[PDB]
Amino acid sequence: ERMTTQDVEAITPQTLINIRPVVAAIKEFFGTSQLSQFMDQNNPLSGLT
Amino acid sequence: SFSDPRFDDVKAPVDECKDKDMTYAAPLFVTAEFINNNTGEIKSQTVFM
Amino acid sequence: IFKVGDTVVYPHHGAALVEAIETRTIKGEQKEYLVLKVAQGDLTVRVPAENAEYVGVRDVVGQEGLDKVFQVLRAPHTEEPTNWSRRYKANLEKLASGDVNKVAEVVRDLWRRDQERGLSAGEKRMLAKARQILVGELALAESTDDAKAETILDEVLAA
Repeated sequence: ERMTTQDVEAITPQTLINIRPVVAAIKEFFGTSQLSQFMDQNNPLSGLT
Repeated sequence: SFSDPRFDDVKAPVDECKDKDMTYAAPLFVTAEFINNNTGEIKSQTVFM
Repeated sequence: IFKVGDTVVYPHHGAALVEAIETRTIKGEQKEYLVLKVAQGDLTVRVPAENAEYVGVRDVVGQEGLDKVFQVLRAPHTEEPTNWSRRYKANLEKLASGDVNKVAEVVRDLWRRDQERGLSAGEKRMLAKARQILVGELALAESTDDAKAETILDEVLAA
């Protein structure tokens, strides 16, 4: 998107890169996911299980 | 272009994270590189990812 | 033209340093690809020697340009109509052009304005951004301190 809308010979990858969807994707995966569960630890066998 | 995925240190120890409810993590530094084909440069920043 | 360690001004990032010249190649010709690095954006930029004036990278402005922008100062009588949005677009186009005298004229126009009225949010951001890059340019033109150039400002900013 901003490869064209921004001006030429003034931009920099600091201006190009927005890290917010990536860090939002990571935070969304470690939370609120089917696969990310609590560590079921009432005993270390259930931890290892 | 991107290059060099490197990690930093962690921002807090484990027990301090678990007490003060901060997530245990470490930052990402990625060496990006922008090239204009029309005139020819490299733009090597170290992006905090 | 250029040598090692030259304090050289790069559009639009201002003054900077060169470290060396890579003799890397394309199509087997090892051109004089100079490496240039800044302290503002904290990055390194490889530059070929040929397109230096094409991109407009440029040696530092001397006391002649310092006296030129001081001659620009204390002569702010200019007319802008009610289309101050067109004024914002106009000096935005200025800031895109990056001429030193024009950047000086616009920051002294905004000094005239907040000296009279006060500006809006993006207007003050415009003033602060163009002011900081202009004063960085001046403070490395004289090769002195940033705050020392800021002391020069208040005695040349409408004094």
